[PDB]
Formats: sequence, C-alpha cells, structure tokens
Amino acid sequence: GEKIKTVSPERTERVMDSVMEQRDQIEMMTEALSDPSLSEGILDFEDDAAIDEQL
Amino acid sequence: NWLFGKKRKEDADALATLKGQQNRLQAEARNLERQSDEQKILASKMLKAGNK
Repeated sequence: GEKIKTVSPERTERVMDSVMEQRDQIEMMTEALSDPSLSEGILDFEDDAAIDEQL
Repeated sequence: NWLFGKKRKEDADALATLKGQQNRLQAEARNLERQSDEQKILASKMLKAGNK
C-alpha cells in the first residue's frame, strides 16, 4: 500500500503521456530537418522529362 | 532563371491554399444560414402550435 500510494496509477499515466508527447515532438523535429526539398532545391520545370530521357 | 518559375509556383500555391480555406468558410456559412432559416420556420410553426 505504501508503494502503490507513492507510485500511483495516475502518476504512471502522466509519465506515459509525457513520453508519448515528447516522442511525437522529436519525430516532428527530426523530420522537419530531413525534408528532401532542400538538397533537391530546384526541381525540373519539365517534371522529370529530362531525367526520364537520361535514364 | 529557374527561380522565377519557383516564385510563381509559390505564389500560386499560397493563393490556392487561401482560396481553399475560404471555400471551407463559405461552406460553413452556408450551413449556418440553412440552419438559421430552418430554425426561424420551426419557431413560427411551433408558435402556431402554441408554445413560447
């Protein structure tokens, strides 16, 4: 009973909710930094036609 | 050179986003007007039926 009062179930719910929220924020931050639109940058105006013919 | 087309594309995409959002807002306004007309007619009907 002393242990259950110390680490209550509501406390575990709060901890797991915080873990979920922080995991979501890390995923969003680390996928924002990996957007291929930068290294791609300028895209074909012909929309891959030149690269199609090159392939 | 190619940057001009990119700028035009960005402006067109921004206008498309703004117009789409305005389309949602006009749809919601239309729904609200529909509900308000229905409610006015219903109120007149039940006042015909005797309740205040």
